[PDB]
Amino acid sequence: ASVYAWNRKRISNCVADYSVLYNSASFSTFKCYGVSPTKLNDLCFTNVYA
Amino acid sequence: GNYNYLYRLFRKSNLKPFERDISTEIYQAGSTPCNGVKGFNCYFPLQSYG
Repeated sequence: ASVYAWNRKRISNCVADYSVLYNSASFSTFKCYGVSPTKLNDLCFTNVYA
Repeated sequence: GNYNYLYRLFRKSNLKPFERDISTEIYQAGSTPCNGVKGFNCYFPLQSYG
């Protein structure tokens, strides 16, 4: 989508494998501002907005 | 900008009490090994206050 109409996907009621997303080398920027990238597979959240 | 004061942003493990780490070895922040060379998910551990 465009940036004025960014698509919001609600991630909920599922188990999320952030290690596959983090170990991918195609991403040129992986910056977190409230959590740690290596502790995403350990913590639990109510829902994720993408 | 006074950039002479630095803190250890990245380390593999927590320190002991009264433990000092001055080792300027590279950190592996991803699955890819760094081999002492900066790159993708390879960051210097010491970053300066702005």
